[PDB]
Amino acid sequence: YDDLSKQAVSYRQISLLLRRPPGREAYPGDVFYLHSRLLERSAMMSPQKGSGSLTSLPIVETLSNDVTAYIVTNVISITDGQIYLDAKLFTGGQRPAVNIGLSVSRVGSSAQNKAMKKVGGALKMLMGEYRKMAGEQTSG
Amino acid sequence: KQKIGFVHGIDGTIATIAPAASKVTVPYNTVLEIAVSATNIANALVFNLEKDGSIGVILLDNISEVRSGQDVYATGSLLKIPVGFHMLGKIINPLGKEIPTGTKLGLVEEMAPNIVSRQPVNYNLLTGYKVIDTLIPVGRGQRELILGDRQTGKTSIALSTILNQTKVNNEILSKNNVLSVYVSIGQRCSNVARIHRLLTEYDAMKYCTIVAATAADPAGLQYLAPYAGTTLGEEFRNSGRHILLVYDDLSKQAVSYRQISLLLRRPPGREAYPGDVFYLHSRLLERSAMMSPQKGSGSLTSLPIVETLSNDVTAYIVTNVISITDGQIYLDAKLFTGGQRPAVNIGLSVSRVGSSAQNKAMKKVGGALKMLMGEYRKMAGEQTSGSQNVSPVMIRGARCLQLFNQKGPSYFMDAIVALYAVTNGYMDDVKLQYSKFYEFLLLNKDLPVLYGQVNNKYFYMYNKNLNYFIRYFGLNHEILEPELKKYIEIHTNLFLDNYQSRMNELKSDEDLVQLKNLLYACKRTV
Amino acid sequence: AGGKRYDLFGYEVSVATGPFIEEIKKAQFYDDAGEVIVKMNLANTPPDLQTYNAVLERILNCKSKRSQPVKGENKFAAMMDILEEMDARSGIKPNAESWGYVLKELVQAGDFRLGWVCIAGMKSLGITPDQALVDANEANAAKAKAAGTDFPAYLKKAAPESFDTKAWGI
Amino acid sequence: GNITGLMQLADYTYNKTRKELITAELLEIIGTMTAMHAGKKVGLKKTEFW
Amino acid sequence: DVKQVGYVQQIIGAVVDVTFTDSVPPVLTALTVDAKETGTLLTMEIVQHLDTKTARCICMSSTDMLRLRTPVVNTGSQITVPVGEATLGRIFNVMGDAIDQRGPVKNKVRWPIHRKAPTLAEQSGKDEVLVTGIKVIDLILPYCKGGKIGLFGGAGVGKTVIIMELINNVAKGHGGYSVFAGVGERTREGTDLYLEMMGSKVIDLQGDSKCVLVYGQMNEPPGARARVAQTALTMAEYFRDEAGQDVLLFVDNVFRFTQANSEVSALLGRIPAAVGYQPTLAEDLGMLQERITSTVKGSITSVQAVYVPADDITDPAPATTFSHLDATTVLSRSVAEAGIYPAVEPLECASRIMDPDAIDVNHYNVAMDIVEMLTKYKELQDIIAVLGIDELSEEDKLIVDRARKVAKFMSQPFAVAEVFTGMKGYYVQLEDCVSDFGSLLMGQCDNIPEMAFYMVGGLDSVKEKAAKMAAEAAAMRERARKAAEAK
Amino acid sequence: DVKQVGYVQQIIGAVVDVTFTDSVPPVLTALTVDAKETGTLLTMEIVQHLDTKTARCICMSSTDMLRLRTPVVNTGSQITVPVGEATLGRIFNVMGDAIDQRGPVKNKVRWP
Ligand SMILES: Nc1ncnc2c1ncn2[C@@H]1O[C@H](COP(=O)(O)OP(=O)(O)OP(=O)(O)O)[C@@H](O)[C@H]1O
Ligand SMILES: Nc1ncnc2c1ncn2[C@@H]1O[C@H](COP(=O)(O)OP(=O)(O)OP(=O)(O)O)[C@@H](O)[C@H]1O
Ligand SMILES: [Mg+2]
Ligand SMILES: [Mg+2]
Repeated sequence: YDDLSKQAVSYRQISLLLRRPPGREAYPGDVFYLHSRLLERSAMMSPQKGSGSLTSLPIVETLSNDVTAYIVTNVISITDGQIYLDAKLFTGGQRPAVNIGLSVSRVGSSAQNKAMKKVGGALKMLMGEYRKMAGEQTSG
Repeated sequence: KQKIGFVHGIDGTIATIAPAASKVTVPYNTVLEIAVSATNIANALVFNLEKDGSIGVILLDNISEVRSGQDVYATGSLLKIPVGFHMLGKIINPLGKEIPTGTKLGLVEEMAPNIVSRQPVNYNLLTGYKVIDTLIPVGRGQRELILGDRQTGKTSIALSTILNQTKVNNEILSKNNVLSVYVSIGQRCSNVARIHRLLTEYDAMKYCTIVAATAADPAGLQYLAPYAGTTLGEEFRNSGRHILLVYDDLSKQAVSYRQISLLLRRPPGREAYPGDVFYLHSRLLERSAMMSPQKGSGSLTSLPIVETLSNDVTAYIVTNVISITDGQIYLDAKLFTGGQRPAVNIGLSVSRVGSSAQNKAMKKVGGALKMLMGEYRKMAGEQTSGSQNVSPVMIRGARCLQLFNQKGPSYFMDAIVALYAVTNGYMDDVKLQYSKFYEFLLLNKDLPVLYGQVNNKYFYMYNKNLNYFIRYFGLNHEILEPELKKYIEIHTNLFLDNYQSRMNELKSDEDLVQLKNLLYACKRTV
Repeated sequence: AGGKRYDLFGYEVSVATGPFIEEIKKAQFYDDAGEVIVKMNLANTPPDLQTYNAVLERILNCKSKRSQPVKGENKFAAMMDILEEMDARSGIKPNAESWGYVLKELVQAGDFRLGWVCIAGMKSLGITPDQALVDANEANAAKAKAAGTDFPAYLKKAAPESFDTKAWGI
Repeated sequence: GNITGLMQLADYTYNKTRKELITAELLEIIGTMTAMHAGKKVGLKKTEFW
Repeated sequence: DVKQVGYVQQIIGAVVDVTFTDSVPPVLTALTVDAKETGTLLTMEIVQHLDTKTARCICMSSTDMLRLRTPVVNTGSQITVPVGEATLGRIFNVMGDAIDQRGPVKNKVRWPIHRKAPTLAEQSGKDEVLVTGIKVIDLILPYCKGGKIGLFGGAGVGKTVIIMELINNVAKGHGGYSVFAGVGERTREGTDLYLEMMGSKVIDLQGDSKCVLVYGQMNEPPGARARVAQTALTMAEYFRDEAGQDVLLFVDNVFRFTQANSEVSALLGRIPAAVGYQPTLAEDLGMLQERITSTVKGSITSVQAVYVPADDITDPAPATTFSHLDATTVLSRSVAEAGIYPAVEPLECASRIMDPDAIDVNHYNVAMDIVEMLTKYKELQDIIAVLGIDELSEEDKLIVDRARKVAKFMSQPFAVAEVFTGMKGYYVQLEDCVSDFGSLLMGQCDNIPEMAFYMVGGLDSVKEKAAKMAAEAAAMRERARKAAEAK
Repeated sequence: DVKQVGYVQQIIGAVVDVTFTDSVPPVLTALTVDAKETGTLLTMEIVQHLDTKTARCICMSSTDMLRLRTPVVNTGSQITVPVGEATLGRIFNVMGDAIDQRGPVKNKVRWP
């Protein structure tokens, strides 16, 4: 789902022209229930239902690297994890500009592979330790 | 006569009219005459005609004396006001009523001239201040904004600009005069009276007029006053003449229209404003223009004033008006508190058009001082007290900011010759505090004529008709340059010998206090 | 008048100026001649050098700017602001006749140091002055030098050796 | 001196953002009240006209 | 046939309601009243329906002296404006009427102002760099032929000057018909542009003109500011489709188009969104933007300016406008206050063609390293503003002394701003633009001081200015030596 | 000559609306209702006309125990306050009713 902010501006346009009452940031208020209806339909189906699936990677634009906007918080509330891309790091060289401090995944080892469990469990420790030291301009 | 209807209801400035039984058509943006009393008649403007026959109206007069059962009459014409030469030398209600002290009707709402009716400005406009006439020039037609915090010297620049024109307009023909108008939106009636008395004292009133919309006046009338001043200006614009116009201030015009909007429950926007305050100001400031020779080559220059908050040009109204005006003059409260007056910041100030209008004699001096101050701004900040330096840049800068320290309007001839010395290094040996006395002794007094040295042929100061030669040939011409250098070298030598010696020799406290008294007096009179 | 003049925008103008020059010459107050020029630019009949010279003649010959007097009026600042209008606004440059009227004005007004500036300006522009006028200029200069009227008196008044706001006249 | 120069700007932008967020919440509330006024209907106003 | 007639019902601002007896025409149909009553001609497009036997409609000219029982006439079509070669070298109003007082436009056909955008099958995005000669615009955000450009900047930052420099570089040597939409900007600027072009023979009336001008300025009402952009897009889409020719589209600017639509929605009574913009902002902006595309028939190279009130990027109108463009150029105020001009913020700016597939690898890697160096300089500003350069590591202060050099070199003078900087304008070629940054990046030129990079073009001009400054400084030292010996 | 009388029609906080049968008085005109109803004297100044016979009036005291459609006397003018030498050494509220308990005030004239 390419930008859902433009689908929230569209839903606001619809509701306001249909003379619904506004709310926070002029949204009608139930845009949380809107994206909830959209995103809770994602699931890993039971083997009784074929063991099918549908993954979802919605995208939301951000303004000045804030996670305090209405729709942003309403979608972080819904989605499991998040891939936060920091403009300070895109501009600072690294690509993909993933910010690991703000990007997590609420599934973990159960999703990834047997060969990836043993590597990810080492890289999590390694990056947690490098996060504490990498602030130092390398002297030694 | 007409009896179109009657006042249904009132909410402060805004009102609503209900039609009569025999409903009759009334046009749009028309003035209505409300029969307040047996003789008194209010005045109020239509702004919307509704389905039910109801009419929204903005009231302008006798709002305390309007009621509901009163009748309403229609004029069938736009909101108009008188205009002409007879209106000069008077202070008026924006509705034409004269305010006492101790035929041709023009339309208040009108479209601006198109690009073909307009022209790039060609002749300058002297504000009497050396910062402006040197580095931030002003053409006849170039509208320019004045920014700064409260009580900073914004109104005083306009007043000194008006007072400067009186010395010239009497001399030159009347076609090349600059008449003037001063609208005061929300200002105190006391200050308006003091301005009236000032112009009356200096006799600038014959070439000026004032529009008074005080803070106690209604919001529709404060909204209407600048349109009325511009309407008085457009007659002299379209009649070939030149004319100045001032707005004190647009921020309070926007506040009055904000009152009217919020009382009409119009949807607000950024900083409480409706959203059409940009159109509101563009209607006003596009009526300023340098007309084309196809239309008479007249003019309407506009110097609006706008109040900042804590030195913040990022305000919505401030940037809306910078998005309209042809320039910017920024007065700083930091400098106004730090003695420099006028407190113009040359970095944040600019004149986008006035280079074409600046006379070459003043263009070259302005170029030299612009480069000098571009260097001074950098050499003054890079050291940040790390180590002082003795250099001609910092020297001439400190000797020039003292000349920029001013109190009233200066003559153009006086404005140049003080700056020429700084640009060419003649004002390097003299001290900080004796620059205003040096200037006063250069211009009003004449040391060569005093001390007998009359080797100079023509170049002196007592006449002041040499201005119109310097302004046409330029000081760097071959005939004016040597006499100029000789007069200045003599003045420097006589100053350094006679005066500065005695000054540095003065040690008595009463003498030094009397001398600081003299230097402050010279700072005022210069 | 085979030549055709044009505006900055490229539009056409009309050189037919005679009926306006006649209204200038018939005037007896030299501000009405500028009122004529105001009524003349509106007719898209921009002025010519032959019109500016009529204006200078009219300023020189008229007794006053207006039926009622005016404080600070100079017949020179008009006759030189109109030449700044000539050179800067309109591009035209004055001629020997124009500077001739200017020099006659300075001779009538009695100023001689500025008359000498006008002489040196003529010579810098290749214009030849009138010897009948430069002789009167040097005569007035000699008279003022003899009678001490070459400068005012308040300049030659001895300055206060002691510093005082009321002694310096401020 | 530098810390003070930053502190005044920080206080200024802090109060700016405070006042703008207050104005914004106000205009939200007034927008909602206005939308509700639009949602409510007009009555009949039946009376003798003769 | 007979023309339909309707009668006015109510007036609230520029918005008007009209009662049509028989039936109501479709939306966007134009409706004309004779100039006998109002005094001037007045065409009025339908925008929405309220109920049957009623239509709401916006006016173009002013509603002054408009009454409640005036006969309105159905034209039977949208607002049509002329097209063809007769529209070349001519200035146009919102209605398509010429205002330059020259003569009657010799049109053959008139097209409506509202039009559906091209289809995805018709669209063809070819990526080709547009060498402007401006040095920040080349390195950081290289423009694309047939693409879109956005100059996002407040009042007094230099977007109009960037526009003038781009016109003087591209349009004169473009060989294709250009269009210039003035939408709520200075009539001063429109006058100066018309005169700069009648003097550069771009609007040569006795010959071939390569330009079309359309001007609804700030004096004009919002009904015009809201419908002058469409008239310019009509003029440009005719040359894109019919002529099948590449064109340029300079719009100055769309933020006042947005303001006009907001000022209109206020009169219409629609419930507003956040900070006070119109609810239909995203739709109106997409209907404007997606018409500007490069099909198989031709190409439109747009340059839209945008205004940012109170210097706010989080403003929803620019925030939406970023996603619709190919090259964003975000200007700043603190950069202009710091003497740098053009006041570009390369850290906030961005481009789409900035990939090695389109631009060469060296230009890519250099721009990436410059942006990284400046991101580090920005992170070190938080220290430098507080403590000083003396409290930084040697590596850190070297990065600072080099990023300052890059920032001063990014400044340069333009031929348009010669009045202000007092210097002639330079035209830096791309190959000489890349080698200079590469030398300043690899430390190939560090002996040169910081100020030799301020307001110059080309490393040759740098070394000239550095020689000049060394000469002047030495002459000042001999001068002070002689003044001391004589003293 | 007689004096005008109106009738209350709604009370919302300090705001009160007063229907009349004649020309509505001007704005800021004072409207008094006797102290027998509320328990204390009560004055309300007209602020905002709603129609040809309604008059919104802001209230300066507590409007508690004020019934509906009570009679309300128009003062004929706005709030007349005392003025003079007798005013000195005293305290007065907005309506000029002394609250310092120190007897009446012996004034000659009473200005709006
Ligand atoms: N150049 C100056 N030199 C000395 N004093 C000045 C100067 N300019 C202004 N002042 C003084 O500042 C005070 C206020 O000036 P002014 O009336 O110009 O303020 P303002 O810009 O109109 O602000 P406001 O209109 O909000 O009062 C006056 O006492 C005036 O004498
Ligand atoms: N390259 C430049 N060199 C020198 N000065 C510049 C340059 N660009 C802009 N300026 C200055 O910035 C000021 C405003 O320029 P400009 O007319 O472009 O404003 P703008 O960007 O058009 O904003 P607005 O359209 O709101 O006026 C002027 O004083 C101009 O001289
Ligand atoms: Mg003031
Ligand atoms: Mg501009």
